[PDB]
Amino acid sequence: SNMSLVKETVDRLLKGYDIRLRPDFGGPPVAVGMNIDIASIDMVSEVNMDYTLTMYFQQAWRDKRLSYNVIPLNLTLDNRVADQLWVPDTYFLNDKKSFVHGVTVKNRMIRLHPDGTVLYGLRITTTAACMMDLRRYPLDEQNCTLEIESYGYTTDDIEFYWRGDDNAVTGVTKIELPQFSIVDYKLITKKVVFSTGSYPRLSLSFKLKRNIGYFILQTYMPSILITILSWVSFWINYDASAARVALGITTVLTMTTINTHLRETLPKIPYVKAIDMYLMGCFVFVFMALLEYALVNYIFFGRNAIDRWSRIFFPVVFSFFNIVYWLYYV
Amino acid sequence: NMSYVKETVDRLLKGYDIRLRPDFGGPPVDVGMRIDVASIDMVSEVNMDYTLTMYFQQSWKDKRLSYSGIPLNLTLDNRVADQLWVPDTYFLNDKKSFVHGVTVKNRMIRLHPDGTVLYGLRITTTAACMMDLRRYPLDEQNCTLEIESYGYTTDDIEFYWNGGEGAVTGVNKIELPQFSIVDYKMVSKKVEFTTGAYPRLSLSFRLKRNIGYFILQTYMPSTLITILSWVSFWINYDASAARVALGITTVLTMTTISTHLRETLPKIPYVKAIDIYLMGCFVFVFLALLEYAFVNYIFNSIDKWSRMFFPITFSLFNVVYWLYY
Amino acid sequence: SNMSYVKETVDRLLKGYDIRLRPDFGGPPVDVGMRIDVASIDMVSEVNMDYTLTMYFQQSWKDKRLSYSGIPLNLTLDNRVADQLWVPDTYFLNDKKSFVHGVTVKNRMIRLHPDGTVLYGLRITTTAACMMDLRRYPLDEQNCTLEIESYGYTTDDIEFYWNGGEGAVTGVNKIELPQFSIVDYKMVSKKVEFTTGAYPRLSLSFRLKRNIGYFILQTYMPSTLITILSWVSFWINYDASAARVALGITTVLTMTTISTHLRETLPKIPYVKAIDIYLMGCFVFVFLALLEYAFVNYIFDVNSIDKWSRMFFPITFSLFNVVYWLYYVH
Amino acid sequence: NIVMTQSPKSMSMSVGERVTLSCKASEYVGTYVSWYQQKPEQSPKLLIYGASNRYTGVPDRFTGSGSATDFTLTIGSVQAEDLADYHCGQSYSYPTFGAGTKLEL
Amino acid sequence: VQLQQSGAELVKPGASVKLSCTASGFNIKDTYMYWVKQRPEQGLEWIGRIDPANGDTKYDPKFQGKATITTDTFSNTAYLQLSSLTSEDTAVYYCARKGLRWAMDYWGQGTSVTVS
Amino acid sequence: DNTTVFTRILDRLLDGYDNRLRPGLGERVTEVKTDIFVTSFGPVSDHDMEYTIDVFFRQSWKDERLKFKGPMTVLRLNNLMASKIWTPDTFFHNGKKSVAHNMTMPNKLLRITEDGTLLYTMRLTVRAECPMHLEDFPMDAHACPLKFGSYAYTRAEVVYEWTREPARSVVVAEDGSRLNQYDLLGQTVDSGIVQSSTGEYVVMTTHFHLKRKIGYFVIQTYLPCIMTVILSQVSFWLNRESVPARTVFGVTTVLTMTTLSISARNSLPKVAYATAMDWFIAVCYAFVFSALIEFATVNYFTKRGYAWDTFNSVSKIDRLSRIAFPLLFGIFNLVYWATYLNR
Amino acid sequence: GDVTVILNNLLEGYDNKLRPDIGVKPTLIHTDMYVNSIGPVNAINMEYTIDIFFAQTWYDRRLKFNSTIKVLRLNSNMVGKIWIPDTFFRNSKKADAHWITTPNRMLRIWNDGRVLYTLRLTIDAECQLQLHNFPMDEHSCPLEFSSYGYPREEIVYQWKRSSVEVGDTRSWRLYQFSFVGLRNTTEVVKTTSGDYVVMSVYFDLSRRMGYFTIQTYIPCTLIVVLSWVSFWINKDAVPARTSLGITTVLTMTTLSTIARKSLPKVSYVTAMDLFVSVCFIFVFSALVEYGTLHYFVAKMDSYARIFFPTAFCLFNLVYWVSYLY
Ligand SMILES: CCCCCCCC(=O)OC[C@H](COP(=O)(O)O[C@@H]1[C@H](O)[C@H](O)[C@@H](OP(=O)(O)O)[C@H](OP(=O)(O)O)[C@H]1O)OC(=O)CCCCCCC
Ligand SMILES: *[C@@H]1O[C@H](CO)[C@@H](O[C@@H]2O[C@H](CO)[C@@H](O[C@@H]3O[C@H](CO)[C@@H](O)[C@H](O)[C@@H]3O)[C@H](O)[C@H]2NC(C)=O)[C@H](O)[C@H]1NC(C)=O
Ligand SMILES: *[C@@H]1O[C@H](CO)[C@@H](O[C@@H]2O[C@H](CO)[C@@H](O)[C@H](O)[C@H]2NC(C)=O)[C@H](O)[C@H]1NC(C)=O
Ligand SMILES: *[C@@H]1O[C@H](CO)[C@@H](O)[C@H](O)[C@H]1NC(C)=O
Ligand SMILES: *[C@@H]1O[C@H](CO)[C@@H](O)[C@H](O)[C@H]1NC(C)=O
Ligand SMILES: *[C@@H]1O[C@H](CO)[C@@H](O)[C@H](O)[C@H]1NC(C)=O
Ligand SMILES: *[C@@H]1O[C@H](CO)[C@@H](O)[C@H](O)[C@H]1NC(C)=O
Repeated sequence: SNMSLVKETVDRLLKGYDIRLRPDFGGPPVAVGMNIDIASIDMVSEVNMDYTLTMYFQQAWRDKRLSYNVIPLNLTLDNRVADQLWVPDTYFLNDKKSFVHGVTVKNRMIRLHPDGTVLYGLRITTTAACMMDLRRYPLDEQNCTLEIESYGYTTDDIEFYWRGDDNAVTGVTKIELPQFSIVDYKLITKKVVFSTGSYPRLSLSFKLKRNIGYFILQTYMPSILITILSWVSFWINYDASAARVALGITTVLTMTTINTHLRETLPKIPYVKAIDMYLMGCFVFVFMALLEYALVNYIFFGRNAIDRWSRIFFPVVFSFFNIVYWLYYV
Repeated sequence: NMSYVKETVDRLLKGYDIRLRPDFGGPPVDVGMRIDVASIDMVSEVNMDYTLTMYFQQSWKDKRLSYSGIPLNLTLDNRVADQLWVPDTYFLNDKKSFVHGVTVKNRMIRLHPDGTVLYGLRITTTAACMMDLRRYPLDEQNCTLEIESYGYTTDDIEFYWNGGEGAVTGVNKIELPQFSIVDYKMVSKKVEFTTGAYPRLSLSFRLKRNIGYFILQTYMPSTLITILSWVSFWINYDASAARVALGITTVLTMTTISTHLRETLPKIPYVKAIDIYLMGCFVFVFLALLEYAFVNYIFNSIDKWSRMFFPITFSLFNVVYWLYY
Repeated sequence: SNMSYVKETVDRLLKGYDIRLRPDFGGPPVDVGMRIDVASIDMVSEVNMDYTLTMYFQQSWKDKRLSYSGIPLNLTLDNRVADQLWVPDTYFLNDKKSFVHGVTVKNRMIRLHPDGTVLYGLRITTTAACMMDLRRYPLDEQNCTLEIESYGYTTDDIEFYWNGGEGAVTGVNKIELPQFSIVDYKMVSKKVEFTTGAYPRLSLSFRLKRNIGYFILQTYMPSTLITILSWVSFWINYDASAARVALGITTVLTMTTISTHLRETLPKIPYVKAIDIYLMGCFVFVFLALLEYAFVNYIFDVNSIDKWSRMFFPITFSLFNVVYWLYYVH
Repeated sequence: NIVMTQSPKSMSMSVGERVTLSCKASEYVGTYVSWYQQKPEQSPKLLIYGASNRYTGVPDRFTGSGSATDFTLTIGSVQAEDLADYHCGQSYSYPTFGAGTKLEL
Repeated sequence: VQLQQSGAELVKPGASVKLSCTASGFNIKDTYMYWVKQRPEQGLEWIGRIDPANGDTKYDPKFQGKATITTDTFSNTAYLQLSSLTSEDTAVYYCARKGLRWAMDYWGQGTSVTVS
Repeated sequence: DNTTVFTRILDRLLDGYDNRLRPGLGERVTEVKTDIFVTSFGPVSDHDMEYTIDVFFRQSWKDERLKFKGPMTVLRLNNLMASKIWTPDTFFHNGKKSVAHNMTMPNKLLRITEDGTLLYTMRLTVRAECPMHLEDFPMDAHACPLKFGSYAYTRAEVVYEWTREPARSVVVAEDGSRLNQYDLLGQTVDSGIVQSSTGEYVVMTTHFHLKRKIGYFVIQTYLPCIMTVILSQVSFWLNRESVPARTVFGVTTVLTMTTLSISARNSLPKVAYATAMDWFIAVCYAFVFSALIEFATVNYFTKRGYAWDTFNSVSKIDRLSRIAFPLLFGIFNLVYWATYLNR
Repeated sequence: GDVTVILNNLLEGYDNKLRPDIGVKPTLIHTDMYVNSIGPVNAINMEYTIDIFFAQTWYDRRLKFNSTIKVLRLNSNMVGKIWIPDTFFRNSKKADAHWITTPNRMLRIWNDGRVLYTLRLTIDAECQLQLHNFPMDEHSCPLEFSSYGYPREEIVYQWKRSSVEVGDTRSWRLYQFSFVGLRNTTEVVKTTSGDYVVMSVYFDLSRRMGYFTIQTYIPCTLIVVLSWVSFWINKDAVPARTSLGITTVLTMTTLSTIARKSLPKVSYVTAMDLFVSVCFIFVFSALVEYGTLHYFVAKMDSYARIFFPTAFCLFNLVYWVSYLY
């Protein structure tokens, strides 16, 4: 019947097969087409400088040894025949850890075709490294990549290409990151040159922009708030030294406290960020607010006119500084 | 000459029953063993374990691996071990251990021409240590490492250290972030477990904790905040809000230091020596605050009686604490 | 020599042995006697509701196919013969993640008795989950269980039993617990009935009693001492306003700090524990202590109300401590 | 490149005493320094390689001593057949050499 | 382990000379080969390097253009060419083999080039 | 003849090949040629005294049992031929936990030329020990080593050498540098001989010279300390009488100094000695405590309880301290920043 | 011996690479699931944990036999030798079977070829949480599984009448959430590799607001009541009222930071954000009222005692009823 016509055919295909030799080994390079269906992008961790990506990684090439004629259907074998067929040695260069999911079996698929085309799919969760320029944080714009490359096959052995061009990579229109948002994704086909030869390379790269509302609420608004609270001491008269000094001290210490608290959620980065520049500017403002009362207590009690000029000075210059900061970084 | 070697390896490993130990029916086999300690890693006390890596080598006297051909050691690859009898030496206080497989599996085997095998791994062990925290941080630990056969009894296997005291090396060129190792000892045992008598070799390490991290992170901040609370006595009595703010903020941070001490410490039930010292100066600020409540109730000889009493009390407390530990 | 006999006897046992069938398949069920030698009950995590346990899990059963009459000893083979012999499918129900140690060789022990008694015994570290009804926290008493049952065989095919009544579990006495003090262990046999059939289950229960000491030094004494610190405010004269109101508000803010900085040592449990009842019973006293000064500042019945508060608060707090500590300590 | 300064240039002893020849470099050439001798109208012959590794056929009197930058060849109890032109050369990079030291009686 | 070369050559200045270095006992392609120049009563200097397996050559930054090195595995002989020869180019040329830990174990007998 | 020509060749090489034996066992050392292409120098954990490196570790040796004559000079085979032949068991001496990557297929390659020259490149992510000396922290420079060599074969059996010149044998990729706080100045290789109990081995050492950047600790620890000791130094500019106004200048500044000491100490492994940041923190703490005890000395000399717009007067101690304190702190700052910035 | 040759007759020419009836009909699979527990719903990572007894039943005509015994209760060894469906969970972040002490699988072959194969699994599946009404949020956490390689014309999945049975109703690690109801749907989705049959299990959970009332809401209300207390203090005590202002402001900033640490990494305003924002504005309206009172310096102090409690009593009585119904 049609069970020994699919058994003897598979046995004839797997008889004399050499897994150590690629298809067309002594000849032209074999073409591998790739499609990626992103399932999710889990954690874009700024501390560990990486992002976790789950995809349906599929490859398609043409092996003339795996050709059959008698059966008119697309054979879908079990996932354990992939250890008896040739597969490319595709590796991601910027990964840190990856695993094919193994519940309930290993998440991989071998599908043959009557013309010899082999479709090989994989459900891969990988943690690709992505270096981030955090200078404009938290109004930054990161470009995270994933570099797909062959390992042991020079460009005259394996040629990579995105199958079905810009429609090769799907699932990018969805993928809602908790704090980021996907703006644009690009596909690059190039060739890299190492010391052992030239190797083909495909590159999937997204441009991630950061949603600004949460970082405005939890960081920025207390800074302007503490600046206005430091300005509150201007309305108090000169003789109430303890109240004005305590207000200035509490403002500068909690600005320092939230400044030290905001650093530990971030790596030990060796440059000033936009948030650190804003906190430095507000720190200088609330420091000059306390030094204004120090000057007032030095002139009058030591040795109103200073005070009402400072009522004009500090809201206005801060608004000028707020205009400069929010227009340079946006 | 190549065929002289491969006719020997294919004769020794032919007719060799891997499931049977050397002299399974006769006398028990003796497994001499050395340890080359590479680097003692971190000593964590929140998980009560010390991470240790070493060059664990064993040496028994298998009889079927005898040849009268090649006059050399025949140092073979690490893939031979799989096709040969290996003792089942495990670690009792192990929590999670592994042997490195980079680039190839880190194993070594030398089949000496009489019967001697010198099997050796590179094992990184996270061994659990029985820590005693009665005197933290000026304490002293004795962390042990215990090796033992798992299936073979004293009738089937015996463990000995190969060189007398020269079987454990590499401890001088060691690195510790906090402790300072001073002693190590070899000792042999004969444990009595359900299945029967098993030989145990116990390797013990002595670790002495250094003080200098805690002497500036906790002890000097605790001491200098007591002097901060002692500025309260020199303030005049009529300044009411000036002295209680200097009084109560010295004990809120002392409560804060008390809370921000035990998250780096394990979930300990009893009292450490640091907690005695922290609570010793914790009631001294209460004695300062009760002094302010007493002098505000009267209103003033109380103000300068404290400066005749408080430097005496804390210095005597410092003498009886540091000399006791 | 004994070598020829022992290599020809262990190959007679393993010739024609069917690993896929349990011993005596066509007749009565096989009985498996087990013992547990507990090595170390490790950290009992209570924010993840699980206790880590390592032990020497030994099993014992009789196989009639492993009968030999040439060597009158315990045939102690290597641990790699276990992949060629029948093994019961004994698994732990409340397991979250368990593993057997493989250093240096896989920690397995076999012993072939001359009648057929196999003594297969493992060294397993189990992170078993425990049911915690923590409502009397921290003066509670838990019952952490361990359920040991078969998977693929019903009561008609396998029978689990303890080798000795209260002489099976050993090593529970001397143990390394960071917090709890184990007082009781109990062994119960059961017969659970799932959809696929009826399965035998051996239950091992442990009783853990929490130690009050860490909490009575870290929470209860700081709460009592901050109540006394807020009670210093009663003996101040009424003219000092900023002094007394700082003496009140620092105590209530640090009481709020202690209330917040204790929930990281607890899970996200919804109901109210005994420690939270005691902690909210001290928040109200500081709040009424400050509302007392609110009433005094409203009135200024000035010294008389203060003396009444001074002679009224310690009796009420002593009664509160008596009705709290008697209700839980037995 | 990397320069190799060889000191001293020309100095003569008697037969049977220790002498040291110093070699220095501009940067790190660590244990990659070869020492040769030059008999007149003869090919150069390797004395030691690495820093202190005696070549085959070399007697026990020749002994080197290496570091990151400073290198020293020591010839103890010299003879009348040990006179040559001694060259110090590095191989951490593309190789260079020194001027050479002369031994006479 | 034996290295042989040509004899002594004399040419007019501005001419070109090709000298050879043949070897016995080993194949050339496994290790590198070194050409050095020894001026009379002076020190040694390195001319160039050739890798016979890859055909890769490189030279001293004082000796490009006027000194090129070629190899021939089939004849088991490494070739060196000198062009635009000057009066200061008179020296003896040694052929060296890369050995253990980059030591130049075996050296040729040397070919003395002179001017006239 | 379409495909079986290479198959018959690969069956001819693997026949009679004992992979348990090194090539040239009782005749010659097995010369192994090695180079490293560092793709990404990963992050350096100061707390764990370790660093991560991602390499393309290459090896090359000479097996004469794999000679062949055929239509192709170089046979580029996959990973399955690597397990069926002899390979050197090179291990990293100071490695802690290194993971060979298998996604999607073991990242290995094997190229056999017709004369028997092999090339066996592996991709590895190596975590190695870097012993640190945090005495000049954070203006310190380390040399993180990477020692590798054979495990089973001694000096008389397998030796190691670099396949190119040692200056150009460890190549660092240009764009690949995942270093956050440090700065890779350059690589440095070394080849020595180690002696152990089992015998004498050949070890290859690679040092990476790292210099720590200063911007994070300047913007996070040094400058808040400078600002708070400036803040504690404006305490002298207020009125002598205002004791509740000037006691918070002692208290809050001392509390911020202590919590800054705690936060600075909680960013480094718990060593037994004191860093340069600890010395800066201790001197700043001495300055803020000196300000507080100077205010206490003024308050002892402060008579009466009112303010004059009446002979309360400004303190001479106060007037001298206004000049004495910031000048002395500037002198200490000049000494400290001149001592450590040129080492 | 009789059962041995029966099991040997089954695996004679059996091809495990091919599904049963590869070119005749779809391989109908009956699926069942028994849930031991639902783990802690991780809010920050948008995921939950389950522990099931995933059951599959199908037909295989090659496994038809004739014997005295009806079923063949076997172990996990013959699992790898017969054809197994390749079912995977489509919204699982990381799942793993349990292997201690044996691979936790079984296999029973009936006489007609009916094969039952169950396995114990732990799935850390992904649940999409939209926190627009936190903490009064109800969720429908999904659990979708399907074949990976076989399309809808090759194997067809189907519920076997019965469905997800929860266990003894007390074995949950659900801390805050309560299991409300279980839903079962089947589905057909189209991907790039064809169209597949997807079976989805929907669990409905409702959050209980205990921890967010004790930890966050009650202190946030009581600090505002403490700010309302500050009006009764007479206006001549300037540092007393400025301290009452500033300490309230600082502790509300600290509570806003702690609560934002407890948000599960959101990018939009939540209900708790509006709860903290109303009290946020309330504690500064009092402080700027005191500031303009001190600029004027008693009637506005008496006016402010009735504004804030009436405004809060209308605000909560509107807001809780509006955002709980
Ligand atoms: C670290 C601090 C060490 C302090 C050591 C302090 C050592 C010490 O005892 O000093 C005494 C004196 C105090 O100066 P200060 O101005 O604070 O005290 C005034 C002084 O006592 C006058 O004599 C008083 O006038 P009278 O004639 O009595 O009516 C006057 O009373 P009144 O005007 O209020 O009515 C006091 O205020 O200070 C120095 O001479 C310079 C010290 C510079 C010290 C510089 C240290 C850097
Ligand atoms: C994220 O970063 C990657 C990496 O730089 C960006 O990829 C770059 O993409 C541009 C085009 O979008 C490439 O330019 C091309 O260069 C060739 C050179 O011959 C030229 O012929 C083409 O016409 C085109 O201009 C560029 O090579 C490529 N860079 C690399 C290293 O591959 C990418 O655009 C960034 N953004 C996003 C959203 O991915
Ligand atoms: C196997 O699947 C392929 C699709 O991957 C089928 O190819 C399609 O064939 C129809 C006509 O029968 C065309 O209209 C489609 O455009 C084809 N799709 C593609 C992507 O080429 C193929 O017919 C199937 N059957 C076999 C056994 O080859
Ligand atoms: C450590 O403990 C073991 C076991 O109690 C003991 O034998 C040994 O002497 C102790 N001390 C040292 C130096 O290890
Ligand atoms: C723990 O609970 C189980 C469940 O019923 C019970 O059988 C056992 O006796 C309990 N353990 C005790 C009370 O020690
Ligand atoms: C690569 O290593 C992982 C981890 O052990 C393993 O699961 C996988 O099977 C390995 N790859 C191959 C092709 O064996
Ligand atoms: C879903 O489950 C319910 C309860 O078990 C059942 O009544 C219903 O038929 C199921 N739906 C199906 C099988 O489609």
